[PDB]
Amino acid sequence: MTWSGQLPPRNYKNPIYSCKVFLGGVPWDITEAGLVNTFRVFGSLSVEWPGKDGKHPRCPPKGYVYLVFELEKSVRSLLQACSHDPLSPDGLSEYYFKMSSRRMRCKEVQVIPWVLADSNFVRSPSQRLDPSRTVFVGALHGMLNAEALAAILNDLFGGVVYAGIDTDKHKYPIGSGRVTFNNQRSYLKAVSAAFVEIKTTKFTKKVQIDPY
Repeated sequence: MTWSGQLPPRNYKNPIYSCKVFLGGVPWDITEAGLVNTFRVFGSLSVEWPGKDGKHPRCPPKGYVYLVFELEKSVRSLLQACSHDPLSPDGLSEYYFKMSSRRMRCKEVQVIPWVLADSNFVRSPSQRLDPSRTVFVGALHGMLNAEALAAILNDLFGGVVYAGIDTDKHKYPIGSGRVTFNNQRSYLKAVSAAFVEIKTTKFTKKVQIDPY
């Protein structure tokens, strides 16, 4: 099946944070521990980039880095002590900050952290995960947040109780999950549909499903 009926995938509730944050905008930063010594001013912080076991730590990506630290307080602190804009970018939400000091160049960096609204959603918080009544989800959008996951799963059958995407320790998969139901209508219809398409004007995606 296919439609254009999506719910705004850019108007989520931003409750709290639960996984790492993606960062980029530093095409000249020689050492990522510099960014750590400018951000750890607010608390416990750490950093990760591929290749810290290489020939020197001055070999981080051409302009990218990832951050991992205190799951909640430091996360909201950075985002709420720097610059933010809602939907004025005219396409998505974004955060920005600036750690330059006319030492050689000056440019701002752009942040997008992992929110609990990217990990799961419920149609009823007063319910639970039912005994072995859940099917696998994959090949979905590289975010497929709780607004898009709630839109596709209520449109297909309206019989839902819980849905989410699986995470591991700081691997930021956002691409493999499961969905739980309290009705049978969702089990044989999700398996018979196996794939549906989003055909909006400036946003198009698909989500796949497999039996349990």
